[PDB]
Amino acid sequence: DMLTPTERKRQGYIHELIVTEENYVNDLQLVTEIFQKPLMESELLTEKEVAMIFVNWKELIMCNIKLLKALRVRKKMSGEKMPVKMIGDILSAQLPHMQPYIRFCSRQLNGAALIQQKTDEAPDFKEFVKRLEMDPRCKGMPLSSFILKPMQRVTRYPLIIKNILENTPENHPDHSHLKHALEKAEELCSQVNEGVREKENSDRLEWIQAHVQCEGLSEQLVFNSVTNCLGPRKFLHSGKLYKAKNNKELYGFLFNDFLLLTQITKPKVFSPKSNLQYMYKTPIFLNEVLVKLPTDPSGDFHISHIDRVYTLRAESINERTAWVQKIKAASELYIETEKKKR
Amino acid sequence: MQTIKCVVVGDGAVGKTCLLISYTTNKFPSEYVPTVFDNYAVTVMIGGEPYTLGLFDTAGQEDYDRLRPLSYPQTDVFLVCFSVVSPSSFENVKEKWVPEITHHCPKTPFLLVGTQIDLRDDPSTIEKLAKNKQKPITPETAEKLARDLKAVKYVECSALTQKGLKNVFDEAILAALE
Repeated sequence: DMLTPTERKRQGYIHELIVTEENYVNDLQLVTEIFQKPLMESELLTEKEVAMIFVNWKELIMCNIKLLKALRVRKKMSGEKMPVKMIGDILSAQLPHMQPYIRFCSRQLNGAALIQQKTDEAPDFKEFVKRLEMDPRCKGMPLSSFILKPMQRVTRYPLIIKNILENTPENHPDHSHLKHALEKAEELCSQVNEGVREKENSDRLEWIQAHVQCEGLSEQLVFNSVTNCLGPRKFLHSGKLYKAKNNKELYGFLFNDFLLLTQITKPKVFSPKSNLQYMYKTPIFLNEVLVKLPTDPSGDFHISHIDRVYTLRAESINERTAWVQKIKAASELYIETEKKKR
Repeated sequence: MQTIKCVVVGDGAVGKTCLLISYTTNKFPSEYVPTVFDNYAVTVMIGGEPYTLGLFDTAGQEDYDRLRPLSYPQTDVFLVCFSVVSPSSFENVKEKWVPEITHHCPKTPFLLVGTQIDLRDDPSTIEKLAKNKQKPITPETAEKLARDLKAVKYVECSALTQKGLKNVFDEAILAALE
């Protein structure tokens, strides 16, 4: 060996990379064997529901088995009790094949909620799942905990690679590859993080699309689609809000291209529990709106819509300055982006 | 019996991973601190009764706002960690960590967990903080923040030494039972 504290730390972290990859891939395959197949054959869930829980678990398995095999080949090549000289080239080449994690993590939460809902609304489901978990290979952890491993794995590669890199000197043949791998691993986490954000936004828009009455607009509002010139519509904010003038009872939703005012029609912001709201006037687009407050005498929260004016009152100091903040920011960004047409 | 889900959160480098590994393996990793702690279930005896603890680490998730909450559902207790030797991690407790777990798990109790206490008396550590006009966090200062943020309580431990380690998790269990 003749390894210095630093050289030994390097090998140790490379050893940990490999052992944790073995345990990870082992756990991925365990889930398919003891949870996925039994649940699909159970007739407790529709194909749609099983897929909502496991999404593309199969792709994750294929993807990591390819990484493990390459790690094992390099380990064997390295030698019995010999130090692995290079590992970064494998990581650097493999990380880009991990796009499947974006889809999985962006949809897993809705799978967890489904499991929970089924667990509570049905004694059969809860019991069956407990029985599947009794397999000693689960080591006492439930299904919902294994579903977390893919996100945990991607968010951990940067950590492992970083520890390996920090104990790898500048002129070592593995230094550049590890610097590259670290970057790929970080970009990957970032893409998975954004994919989750983009999917949450898409789900919020789909919700609204089925709970807001947009009666006759001569165009039929499709919330989850692209805006005129800002890209896909993005949900920005909502929280009720009545006019200090006229009457009250108005719930509004702010998007990147327009502010929607509606009315809570009765016989929870978001949730599988029904609720309907009717649109107010015409959606007010941010490219033709103004926002000023009336704290310092100059008002009477004010919002101007080319040849109209809406006095609107919030609920708190935190929410008032909130709509102002967002409406103004979103509006100005719309302005700029628009100043690039014709 | 009932398996208590306990999630460890707080800034990166406050030693969350290390204290989990130290607690479950019974020895501080002399070699070189692992970066990975896989979900782990352990039965622990408390006051004559055995309980099952489900441990979850969050290292690596700190800078990804949409990934972190994915570990939160069904949590029975949170351990909000900060290194008593890192002022910034202590400040993040009230600016970042508590606001977040309160938002996602309103009815879920949490303990404020002081970390790396073995370093609080380390001359070299005291000296480097001093160059930044900073000092280590005192249990008094932590206990105050614990009351303000409405934590079930404050506890301290050292992964290296194991001082207060067992207790931290005994309290986590006790707090979840309430």
